[PDB]
Amino acid sequence: ACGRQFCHTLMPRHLCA
Amino acid sequence: STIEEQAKTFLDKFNHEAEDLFYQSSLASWNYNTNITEENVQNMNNAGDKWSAFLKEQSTLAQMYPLQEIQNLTVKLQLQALQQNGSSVLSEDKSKRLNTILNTMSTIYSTGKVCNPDNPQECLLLEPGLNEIMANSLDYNERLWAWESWRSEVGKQLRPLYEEYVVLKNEMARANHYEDYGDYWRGDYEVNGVDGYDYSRGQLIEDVEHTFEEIKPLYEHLHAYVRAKLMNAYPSYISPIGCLPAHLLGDMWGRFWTNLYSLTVPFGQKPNIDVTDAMVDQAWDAQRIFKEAEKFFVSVGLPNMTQGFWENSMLTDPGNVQKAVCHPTAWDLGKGDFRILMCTKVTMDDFLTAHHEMGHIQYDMAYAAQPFLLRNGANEGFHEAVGEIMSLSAATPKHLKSIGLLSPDFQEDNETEINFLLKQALTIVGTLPFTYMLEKWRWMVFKGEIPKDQWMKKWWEMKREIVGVVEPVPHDETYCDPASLFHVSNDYSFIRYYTRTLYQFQFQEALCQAAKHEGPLHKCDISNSTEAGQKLFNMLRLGKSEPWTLALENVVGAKNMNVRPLLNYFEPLFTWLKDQNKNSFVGWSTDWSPYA
Ligand SMILES: *CCC(=O)N1CN(C(=O)CC*)CN(C(=O)CC*)C1
Repeated sequence: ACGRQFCHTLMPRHLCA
Repeated sequence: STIEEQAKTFLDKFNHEAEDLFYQSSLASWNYNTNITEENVQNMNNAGDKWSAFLKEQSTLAQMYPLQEIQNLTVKLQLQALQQNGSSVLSEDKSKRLNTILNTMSTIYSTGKVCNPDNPQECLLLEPGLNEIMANSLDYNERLWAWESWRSEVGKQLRPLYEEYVVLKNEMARANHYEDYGDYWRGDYEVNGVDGYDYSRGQLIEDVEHTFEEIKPLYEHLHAYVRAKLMNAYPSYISPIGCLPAHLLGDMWGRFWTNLYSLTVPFGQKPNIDVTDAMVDQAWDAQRIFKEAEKFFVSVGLPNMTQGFWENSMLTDPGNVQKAVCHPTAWDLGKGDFRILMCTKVTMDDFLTAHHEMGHIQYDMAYAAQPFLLRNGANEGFHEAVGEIMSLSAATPKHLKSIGLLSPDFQEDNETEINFLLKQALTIVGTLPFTYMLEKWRWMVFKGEIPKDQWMKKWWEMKREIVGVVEPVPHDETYCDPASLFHVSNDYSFIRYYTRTLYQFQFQEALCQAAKHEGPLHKCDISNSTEAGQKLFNMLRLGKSEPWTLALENVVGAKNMNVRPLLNYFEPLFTWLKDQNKNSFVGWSTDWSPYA
């Protein structure tokens, strides 16, 4: 979705954004 | 200029900007998770919005360069990745509504709170509240309240949004020429136009389905043994030929059975083999835990962590002066900047967790050698698998004796190994049927094989037939039990936990061969094998530059996921489980219900 991930924990989609 | 010369100029200009804008977004995101403030959220949201605005703009402009008219393979792989990262096919209205539904579903799952009938003030968030009950309780009707309330309060709020989400994700996928959203997800594993290493989206269903068949005799025997044991521990409530009630499996869903160890231990007369005591007696702190994880990777030949790693990582809970999100999590921010966020406690679990997370960091550091859009694991299954093989080697008696957490003269007997393997099985083989079925149901929803009027009817039918687990009370189409799990309500694919599980034992076996391991695979510790580290390193640095079929082949010598190394890991337990079940019924009714 985002080119690449800057972490390897799946975070809730609300801080996303 | 040729089209191929205009494409270089476009990528060079894109990567310069991407390097800056991604670092701005990653650093702001880390700062918020380390210190939750209004300023940090504004920064994160803006940095995120700019990154995203830039990436959809640049993905549109990449269509000016027909990939076919590109001799140079690395600029094609990049322009393809950049074409795939675009999101401008869905209508503005539906795109905005889909986001709105993603945020709503995300928020009602994270804000989900249930209150006791026996106590209107006994309101209990999911973490840590309902998870506590669902890990620990031995109280059928208490486990049942937490299970049922969660689904009938939070789940019922999700059913409508999840119907609207399905139709809007299917529109975007088909607009991209994919059969459905599930096909779009199976896209992660697609390799098209590399002679020898090609892999299709339907190939994935068949290989999951084929490997699952081979896993089934082991799950059946684990299931029948775990059941015989749950009978003693719930004597009124469990049929000797029936599925296990969904509320009794050691977590809110039965995703893992780890927390049934205490009820299922093959030899409960053998003492606890947790080295948390030794870590406390030798005064280990978080630095020592991460410093000992660092040494393990150096033993195999990989780099030490960076100065930036030790200077910037947050390895302990900051207190209350600073508020942080305490989920263990490895970060690759860009521009040489690697970090771990972990509220580390002096425990064996956290010691293992650190090797997993530092695994992710080794992967990120190796594929820094690739251009930006290929700084990605070969498929979504790889990172998890690279994590897990680390804890595989670190948890072994051999490794613990070597780092002083286990006495030089620890005596490993069959009872200790069977206890070790039963614990690993509850966690690892337990989750496979769960993981398969859960994705199977979504593949089918998205495909259009399950009508909304039969969503929950088929959900539980598949749970009973594949997972051998039954609901304690009947559920109508007013429920969305799947959305009651984080991955479903937050729009993350789930087959990655199936694939990483087969990839990890394939990896372990190959690396344990390179390290000249001797007997049972489960006893192996790749520590001190520079040969094993080299074999890993070579795949790690590849990132998403090669097909995952090749990447796997480099390390293991085969082009596809294979179940034999997994079955090989647990062969001792399978033999023992079959003997313990020689008088137990093996198999389960798909009709018997606790409410039948
Ligand atoms: C470009 C990546 C991105 O923005 N997100 C994925 N992600 C991570 O890479 C961190 C694990 C989570 N994101 C957040 O920062 C949370 C809003 C979004």
